[PDB]
Amino acid sequence: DIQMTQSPSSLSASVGDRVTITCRASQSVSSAVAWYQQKPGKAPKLLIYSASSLYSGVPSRFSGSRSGTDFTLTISSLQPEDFATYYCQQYLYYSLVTFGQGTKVEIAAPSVFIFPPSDSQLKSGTASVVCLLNNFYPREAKVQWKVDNALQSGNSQESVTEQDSKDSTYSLSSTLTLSKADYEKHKVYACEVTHQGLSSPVTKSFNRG
Amino acid sequence: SEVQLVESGGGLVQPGGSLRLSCAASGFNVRSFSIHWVRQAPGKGLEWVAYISSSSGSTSYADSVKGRFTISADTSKNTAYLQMNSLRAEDTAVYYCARWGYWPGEPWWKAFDYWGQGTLKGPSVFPLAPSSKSTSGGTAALGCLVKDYFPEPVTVSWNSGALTSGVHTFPAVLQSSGLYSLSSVVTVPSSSLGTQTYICNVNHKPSNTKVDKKVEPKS
Amino acid sequence: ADLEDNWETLNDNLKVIEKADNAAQVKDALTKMRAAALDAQKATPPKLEDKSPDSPEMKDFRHGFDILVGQIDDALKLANEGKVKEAQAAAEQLKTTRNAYIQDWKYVAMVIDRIFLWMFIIVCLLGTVGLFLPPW
Repeated sequence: DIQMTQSPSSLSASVGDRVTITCRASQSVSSAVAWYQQKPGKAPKLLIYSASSLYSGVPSRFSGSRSGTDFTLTISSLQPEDFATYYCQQYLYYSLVTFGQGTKVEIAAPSVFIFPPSDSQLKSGTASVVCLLNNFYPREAKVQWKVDNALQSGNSQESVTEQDSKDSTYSLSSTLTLSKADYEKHKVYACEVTHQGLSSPVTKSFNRG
Repeated sequence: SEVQLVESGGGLVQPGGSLRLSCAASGFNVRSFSIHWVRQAPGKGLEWVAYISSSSGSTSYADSVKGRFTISADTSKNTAYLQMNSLRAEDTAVYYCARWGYWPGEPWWKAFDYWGQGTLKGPSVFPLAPSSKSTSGGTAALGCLVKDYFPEPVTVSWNSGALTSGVHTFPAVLQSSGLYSLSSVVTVPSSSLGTQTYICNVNHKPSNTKVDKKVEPKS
Repeated sequence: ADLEDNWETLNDNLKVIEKADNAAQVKDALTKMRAAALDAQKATPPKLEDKSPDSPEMKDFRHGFDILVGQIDDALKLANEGKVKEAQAAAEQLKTTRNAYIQDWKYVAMVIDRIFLWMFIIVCLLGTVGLFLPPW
């Protein structure tokens, strides 16, 4: 087919600044590139049809440019209402329509909290304890569960979201799942966080009962 | 005055089975417009499924869906019917129906632009209480945990859509049993904990489950 | 781009689809035939260089390439069907539609005019030297 090489897959850049998005087609397409802003989860919208022309109802800070094989979406004043997973896309013939892989722009120690399991969870036979890290940047961290000064391995999971709509940060949930017998044989539950922006690895604890 | 396109029929296919999707196109005709169908596999970019040209009935399937997919349309009440046989969990996607005009003209150059609202064992949701050692007039965290649902995902809302400030929902991580689970948290000022109640509302559409659960601080 | 550079891809891709083997050999050369056709449609022929965009022949140029992509459009959806016959048999009208836009005698009577002035000035100068030179 006619593949479409996005550059980049994601980027991270400032408020108001000029941001370039390039795409190179893999063989000759005449003028048929459409560029799409893709918001988190809603209806997608068309920015650029016929590779340089604005859609009827799109702001004129964005523009497009064809130059042979090079197709480039230019963002002059990238406002805070403008971050997305952007798309070059060919529209040569209806059965050979290919997209781009996307261009993902998004527009301080993170607060920590702990969350014990409830009694209706404890009646079912499972014990799920949550350590939560909000509003941190960048993505690297060290979250460690401490059960009566002992280290665990392989029985916890982590979940990391996308960068935000306002301030491009991260949020993390570390979930430790155990049985009810392993919850009742021990008493102290703590989660500790090591991070670059925080001066000390913070430990937050609770006791059973 | 607007062209609008409504996507429906979303649910579960029994494993191995078939299902028919419906797109109702309100406001405009279908006999002078090709109608395409495009999905989004989640966490990824974009990936086109199939099309039908309703000027002659004719359709083109991708190399993923040849032998397995069959589209027709009704031109009376402006509807599109897409036939899905022997599916997979990489079909578990956001499905949109789409418009395209015909050659010649500027409406050929008008691409895909009318993109719809999209279609996609039952879960258990458990409340996540703030601690009693929170600071007076500061910042407290609360939430709800959804687990054990086939298939992925759930949709989580707060106070029937009245709260959009400070929400953080998460992508789900697969457990050892083949099951999915996530958590959803809200940061709040601590002075409104004894005045305003906070209810998580979780929907899981193939299991047809609606669940509301309130959260309170512990004592 | 250029008009005749697109016909440098449109000529050699037109003669390959006629007796070809498989359905992708129709389909790869038809993607070369469509994508060069729209870029030539944006262009300007050189004998009609000095006019307006809304001239009556320039629209008749620009709807005259709608016929050719529309007669690309006959053999497009048959080439999804795997028919080795019906692709090339419906694409025999492409050579007639290259004939209708050939848009050249008034330029070529400058080119044959100018080379004889650099041929007869050789003979008229060296002919007089070819007479008078052994007596002097």
